[PDB]
Amino acid sequence: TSIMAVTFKDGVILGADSRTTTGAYIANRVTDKLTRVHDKIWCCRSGSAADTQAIADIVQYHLELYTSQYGTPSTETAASVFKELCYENKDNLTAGIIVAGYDDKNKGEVYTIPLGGSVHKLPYAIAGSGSTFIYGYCDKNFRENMSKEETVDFIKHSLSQAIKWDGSSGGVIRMVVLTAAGVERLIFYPDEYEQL
Amino acid sequence: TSIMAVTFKDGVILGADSRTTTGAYIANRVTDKLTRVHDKIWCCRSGSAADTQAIADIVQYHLELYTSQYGTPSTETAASVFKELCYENKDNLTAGIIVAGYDDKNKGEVYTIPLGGSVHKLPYAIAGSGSTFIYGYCDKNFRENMSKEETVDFIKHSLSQAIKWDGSSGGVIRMVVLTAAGVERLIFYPDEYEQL
Amino acid sequence: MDIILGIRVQDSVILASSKAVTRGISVLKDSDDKTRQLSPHTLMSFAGEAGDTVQFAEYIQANIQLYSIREDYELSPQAVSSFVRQELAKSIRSRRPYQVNVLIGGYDKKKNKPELYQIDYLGTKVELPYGAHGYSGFYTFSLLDHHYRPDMTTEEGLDLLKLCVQELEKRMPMDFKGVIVKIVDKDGIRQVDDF
Amino acid sequence: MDIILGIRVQDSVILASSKAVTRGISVLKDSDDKTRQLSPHTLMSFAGEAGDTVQFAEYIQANIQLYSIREDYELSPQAVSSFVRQELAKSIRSRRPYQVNVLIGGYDKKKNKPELYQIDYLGTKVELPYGAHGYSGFYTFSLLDHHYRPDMTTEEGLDLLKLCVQELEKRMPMDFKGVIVKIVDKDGIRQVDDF
Amino acid sequence: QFNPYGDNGGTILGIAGEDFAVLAGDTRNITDYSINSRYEPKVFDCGDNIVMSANGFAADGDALVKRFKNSVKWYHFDHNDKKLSINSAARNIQHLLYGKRFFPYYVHTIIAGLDEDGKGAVYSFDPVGSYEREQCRAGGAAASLIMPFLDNQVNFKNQYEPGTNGKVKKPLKYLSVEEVIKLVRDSFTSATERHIQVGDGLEILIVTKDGVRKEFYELKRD
Amino acid sequence: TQQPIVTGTSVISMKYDNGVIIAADNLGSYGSLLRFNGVERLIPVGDNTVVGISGDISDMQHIERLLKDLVTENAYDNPLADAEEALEPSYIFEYLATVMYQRRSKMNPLWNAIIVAGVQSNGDQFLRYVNLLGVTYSSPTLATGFGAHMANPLLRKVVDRESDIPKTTVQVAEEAIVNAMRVLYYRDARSSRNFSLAIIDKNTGLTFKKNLQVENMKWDFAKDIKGYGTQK
Amino acid sequence: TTIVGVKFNNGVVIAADTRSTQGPIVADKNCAKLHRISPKIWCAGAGTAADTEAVTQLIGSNIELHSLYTSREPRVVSALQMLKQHLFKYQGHIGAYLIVAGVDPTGSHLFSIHAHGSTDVGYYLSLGSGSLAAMAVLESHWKQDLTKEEAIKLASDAIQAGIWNDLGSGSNVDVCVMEIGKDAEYLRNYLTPNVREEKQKSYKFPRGTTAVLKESIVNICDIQEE
Amino acid sequence: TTTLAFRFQGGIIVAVDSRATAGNWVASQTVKKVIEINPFLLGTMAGGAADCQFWETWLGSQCRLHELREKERISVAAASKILSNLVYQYKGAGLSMGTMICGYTRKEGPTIYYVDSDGTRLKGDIFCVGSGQTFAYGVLDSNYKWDLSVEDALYLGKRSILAAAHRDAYSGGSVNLYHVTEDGWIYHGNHDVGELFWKVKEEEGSFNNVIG
Amino acid sequence: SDPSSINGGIVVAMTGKDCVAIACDLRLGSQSLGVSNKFEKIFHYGHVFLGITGLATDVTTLNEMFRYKTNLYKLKEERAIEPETFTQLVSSSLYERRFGPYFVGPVVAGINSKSGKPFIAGFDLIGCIDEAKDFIVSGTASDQLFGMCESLYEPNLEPEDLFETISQALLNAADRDALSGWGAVVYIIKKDEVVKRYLKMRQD
Repeated sequence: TSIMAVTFKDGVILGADSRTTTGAYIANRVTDKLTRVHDKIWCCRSGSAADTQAIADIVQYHLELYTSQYGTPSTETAASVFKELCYENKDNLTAGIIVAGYDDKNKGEVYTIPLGGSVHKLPYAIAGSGSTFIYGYCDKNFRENMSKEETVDFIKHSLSQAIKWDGSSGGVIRMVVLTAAGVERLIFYPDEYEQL
Repeated sequence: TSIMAVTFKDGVILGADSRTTTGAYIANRVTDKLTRVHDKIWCCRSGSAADTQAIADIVQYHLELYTSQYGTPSTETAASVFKELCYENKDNLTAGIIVAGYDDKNKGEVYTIPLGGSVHKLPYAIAGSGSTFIYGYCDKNFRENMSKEETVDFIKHSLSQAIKWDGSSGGVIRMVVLTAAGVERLIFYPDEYEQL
Repeated sequence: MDIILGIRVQDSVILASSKAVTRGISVLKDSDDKTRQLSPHTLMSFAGEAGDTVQFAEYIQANIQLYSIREDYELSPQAVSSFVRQELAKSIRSRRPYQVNVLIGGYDKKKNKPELYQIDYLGTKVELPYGAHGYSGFYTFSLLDHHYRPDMTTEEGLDLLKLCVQELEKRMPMDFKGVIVKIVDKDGIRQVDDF
Repeated sequence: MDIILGIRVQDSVILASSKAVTRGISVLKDSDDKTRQLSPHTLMSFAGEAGDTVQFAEYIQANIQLYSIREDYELSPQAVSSFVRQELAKSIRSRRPYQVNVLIGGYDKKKNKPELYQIDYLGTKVELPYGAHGYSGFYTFSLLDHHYRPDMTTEEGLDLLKLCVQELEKRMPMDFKGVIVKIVDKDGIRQVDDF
Repeated sequence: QFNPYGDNGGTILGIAGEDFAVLAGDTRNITDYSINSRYEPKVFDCGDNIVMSANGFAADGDALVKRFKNSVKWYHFDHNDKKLSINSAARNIQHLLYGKRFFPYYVHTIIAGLDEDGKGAVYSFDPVGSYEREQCRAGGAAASLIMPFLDNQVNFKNQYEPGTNGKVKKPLKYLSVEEVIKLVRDSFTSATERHIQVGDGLEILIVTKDGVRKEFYELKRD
Repeated sequence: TQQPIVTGTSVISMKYDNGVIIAADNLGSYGSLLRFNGVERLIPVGDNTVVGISGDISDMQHIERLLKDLVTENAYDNPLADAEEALEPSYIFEYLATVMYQRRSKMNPLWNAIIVAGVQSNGDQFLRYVNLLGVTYSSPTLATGFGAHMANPLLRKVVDRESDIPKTTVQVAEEAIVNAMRVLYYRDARSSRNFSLAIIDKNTGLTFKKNLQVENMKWDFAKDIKGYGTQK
Repeated sequence: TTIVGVKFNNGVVIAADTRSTQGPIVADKNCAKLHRISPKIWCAGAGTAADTEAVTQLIGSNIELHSLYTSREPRVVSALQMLKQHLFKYQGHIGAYLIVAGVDPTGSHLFSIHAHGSTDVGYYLSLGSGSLAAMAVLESHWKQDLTKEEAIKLASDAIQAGIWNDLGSGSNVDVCVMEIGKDAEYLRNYLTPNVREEKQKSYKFPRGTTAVLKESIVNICDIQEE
Repeated sequence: TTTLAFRFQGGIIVAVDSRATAGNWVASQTVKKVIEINPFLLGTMAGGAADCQFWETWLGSQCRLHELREKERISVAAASKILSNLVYQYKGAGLSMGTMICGYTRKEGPTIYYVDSDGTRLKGDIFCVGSGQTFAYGVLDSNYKWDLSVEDALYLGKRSILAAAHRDAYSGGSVNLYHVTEDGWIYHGNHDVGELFWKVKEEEGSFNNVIG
Repeated sequence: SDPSSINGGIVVAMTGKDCVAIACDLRLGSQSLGVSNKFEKIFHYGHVFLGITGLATDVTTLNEMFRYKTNLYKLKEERAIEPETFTQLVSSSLYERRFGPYFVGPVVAGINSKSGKPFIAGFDLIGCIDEAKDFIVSGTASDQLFGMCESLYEPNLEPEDLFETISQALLNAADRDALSGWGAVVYIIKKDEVVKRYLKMRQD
């Protein structure tokens, strides 16, 4: 599994490889790891798959609760909610989570949660155990406040590279683009990402 | 400890990080990992230190005789002598050795020997515990048959990424240029490469 | 370590238990008692783990005698052995593992016959006319049944228990330092001195 | 088995060996000797872990018997004792440790003094007028020290050992089922019956 | 895996006088092979002529001392400000140990002080209950070192008058407060040279009738 | 029973005559991978203390929240709190000493090495250690983790004992912590070039210097090393 | 132990603390770890004390044999090389750690050799329990190319911080200064930074404070005819 | 630890040693190992030392409580059984025990019960508990009589502790005897093993492999 | 139990003024069974003394092995073994079984003939030359002796004053060690005559 989220000047694009592997056998090759947990906020899921599938819904229930009573949350606010669940049940659950959200005052934001749970604000995040081969690539070809058009190519190339250099990362590269136009999903087949 | 060896039109340039690690302590700051086994064939060492060291001298003894008795050795030839020792001592020694050398008739050749032992002709090799973060960077930015200056820059960048993302990489950036012109040492200090 | 033996005749239950208690690699005292009476016509010989024997035997002694007083009439052997199996059955699934095997040999007054039960540490009661537990039963299940006939008299069965003592002394490497014998009949429970 | 004893008197040396051999849960035989003569005025008693003990005894008997006929002279206890000590030490650095520990009593005919050597399985030779091994070594040291005098006749040495056997019998749980008691004297080696 | 123990060394020593008592201990703190502290007193005065040192693994030790001191405050509040006896302090400290018996505290505590009779006293603990009134007990890492010397020169053990061939054993000489200070110092000087967890300094509390005195002596520094 | 997942390594500190220095590299190392960059170990608490925290970044965050509620706790029910019952380093240390132990007793250790450095409002230099074994000790010079073994001797030249404090000044102490950093940068894998360095003085107040770079750089001796031992 | 080697311009200095520890007890107040491999090559030991002493003898013998045979000075590289094959042979089960340094006609050299048989060359090295306490000093205070005088100071200083920060390093500091093309100066007990303190009472008593049970003479020499 | 206790007509002799051993280190050579339950009951320490110290003092607080509550002296049987329940509750929790509660009362005679941590309560007349329990029985039986004088009974416990202490590695220090009468125990002092052993040698003619 | 320390015993050697003392406990144990009240740990070959603590089997086994080696010496070279020379013989012999070692703690003692000097040396289970001339101690109560000897020891003593210090150093160590406490012999070693003195000491 490989996941990222990369802030740009109009937003943040969340990205994922959608292989799920139970041992060296593939359980399902299409599972979408980018999950909605609020309208303008999505989270990317990696690690032990069951555990994050679980945590994500618990965060979902807090943040619909937050909205009715106290007005809409933010990316900072949402990351906190994961961080409690991860921290307290750390001894039980393993979960790596990239939290990206979109606001109209902070624009895109990306927060990363490692497996013990700590909150860190970064201008882009990479998480997985299939993301451990894009590090040298990602530091050079990231540039802050980049064009929308360049965001498509960056994540395309970076995850594509992840697919060649990790046998558990593969399949459709799916992307969820968060802007003040709502949420647009995108999808890139092996015939497109690999050649480019 | 990322080490690598990259072909180019006139030869092969072997690259190395001189960090030597026994856990979180750095055992010695500056130790080149590029250890000559012949005049025009040199080798790179990663994995367990002691094991590679042992093996290396045993290779020099075989190639001292090969010169003496049967005329010039080859890189191909040399890499086979690694493969023999590692494969028979697959249960006692762990050595990740990239063997590369410059022929005047085959040009530059790189044969990697993984930890179990095999031989794998490839344009490029990265091996060690520091190479497992630069896989993404290397494929995308590589093209066969660059000119030396451009060659230096690519190698330099990759090993500089490897120090940024692997804590068992560090010290000065060594390269040993194996060309028709001779053998040239190159050395680079952190002030220069952290930026680049 | 430790023996308990049982044989039932036509009017009595003869229960016997080893005199020795060995805690450590030293025999802790050579002559001891190691049977307690639940009711005036029901006898519980016991053997097993250290001091779980005592606590359990005292537990059961209180509780069977309690019912006896309330009804004003002692429980039968069928009921008493059964009670004890219930207790063991809880105890093996409980945080506190009792490891006590017992023999319940009583006189049923309402039926007018002895009844001899073997109740295991795991919690299984079966009526048996020659039972035992430990490694007592490893030598004497064969020996009894050979010389046993359905009919007996009390004089025969005591002498057959003496025969079984002798076998045990030769081929079992544990000493018992003698055995105690209490005879349980309709006329109560009495100590009878035997080797 | 578990019991081995040695008490050395004014003019003789006395050894006791277990009759019984426990194998498992069955004591397969209740009269069996765990002594062998090495020479006409040397008797070696042995005990330990079964399988090692039987063969070991016959090898030390072989070599010492061979030394005496070769040299037409019977080897002194002192020399004999030192030989068994040389085999032990080797074995603990060899493939299979022999877990045989010996008491070697002999009447040194040159010195015309009785001499008792205890040797433990590790291979530590120590001269003691006492000596036992095993966990039956732990009861009788205390009794022997209290009642021993520096010298006495063999008859009183027979009673004193018989005290030791009586004390062991009660407080040890294992069945050694009496002991074979031999006197090692200057006029040969004899067996003297004991209760 | 977590482990809730460590070691933090130091060595402590009680010597009971004839009218006074001392409780002394090096001020060195260690973990493995680094020195944590030159100077942390392990020997606290806790009031009422009772000095407590809980030496061993420090964490159980800091918690135990702080807990002892809070106990002394609550003796005064419930019991109308009266003197806590050295004998009664010893039993109390046993109760603290048993209080988390099941999660053992790795400390050898030595307390010292005067009775109601003015006689010296050193009370020494085994880490999870048991105590005895001793004349000398050394706790801590170099306890092995220091103890034989005390038996020889405080209770005069295995000594005899000259030339009587062990007929008449040495009588027990009156132990002075001055005498005792000399003695503690040479006991720790030898401990310093020959054990790698002692040195830096030594803090000797001197408990007398007239209150608690400190004297500090520095030791060689390894 | 927690295990460290991501960890900071090394906080170094020392005493000097008018106050203290606490300093540490900025890194959240995910084992062998140098995962996180710009992680900040040093948290100002009150304004007379900086508490530095190394160990599990996961436990660190949690300690940061407890520390913020201690500041907030002091404001609550006090007419003022900036010199009335103003927050001292010592109070903070004691609040932390208790909770690390309490947690140790429940067998879920806050996996940290912590140095509290500050100055009191009584003019007294404060510098003390607590860790995840719940061990405490006061010492004039401190260092945690790798840095205990490595860098703490070097500072112990500068101050051995507590009577060389008045002969050490603020420029000199500052110089010693940075040479101590240089050495952690060279010879420790989970030490970054990046570092922060805070000076709490009882007179100058808090100076928090961020994003300093290791300098006095020696690598020019490296071309004369040829081979591993035998090689021309 | 705590061990440094500092290459300097005109030779190499190798220094080591005198303390020897076997367990948490101190074995010897004074011991010498600068052992003589050859007359111009000296080394100090860390790890298992027993293994290190045997190795310097064993390899001591080999290098002396080669020196006589070829009739020339022993190279420091010959000693390194021999040592490595040997320690490797047993796969590093043998727990000898040595810092080997010396001077020969191909120059001054300073090597580190580990148990397993890995090798490193630096201009400043360490191994031991206090490798860390000395290593921090070597890096800071060192500069490229040193004077003989300055070299001596730094070597002992590094071991000095060793004594005060490392429990298992103590006592006197020994220094062996080998200048190129010139005999080794073994300078025993260069520095004392821990003496022995005086005893406040006197200890010793009149005879007959220890009782005797028997007294008897034993031979140790030949016997005569009379 | 070598503790042993034995009833005779004269009372109960409780004999204990005073050497607690950690391992290669000897922890103490002076330690009390009769925990004085109240004037009438004497307990002994073996097994876990810490356990034995605390709980036996605890049995003691219960003795006073029981005395108040009934206005009659506790029974020997009652004292043991309470301690037997108490330890049975905590079984297998780092609790270990090696006690004899010894008592002589004017309604049940001399009585000894050995209590163990595993809920054993066993009536006896001779017991031995410890690591040296093996050694204790030996001397003790062969010189025992139910008809034995008070002065000889004390003598008997003096020879037993010394015979065990010689041959046991963990036992020595001093010999502490106590003799419990109907009006309670009388302490018979501390006798250093060292000194005492030699006197016993001359008089009895025992210990012949000891030359002095 | 680790097998280096199962069977007890202690040795303690000191130097004096052109005399050496070496002394030992005579206790043989097996866990907690005392076996014999005599079992010298000091053995002597010519005019050199060797004490040996450790596991009882190797004590006897090397006693004899060392006797064997030193007797071949005497005869070949027409000279007695010397204490300085004998030190190296120990070290090499234990290291021949570096792997699988004899579990012993020797203490050499002896006065060199042609130097006049008191000499002492130690070893360990693999064997090393431990080389301080103050005193060397080894054995079960190693920790205990180490402390005691520092406290007592004053360098350079009169032979009968030397008798006082070491014997007292021993007696105390023995009593406060589990696996000691029975018997002792002290060897006060001069260049003329060597006195063996069995001590009247307290039993366990």
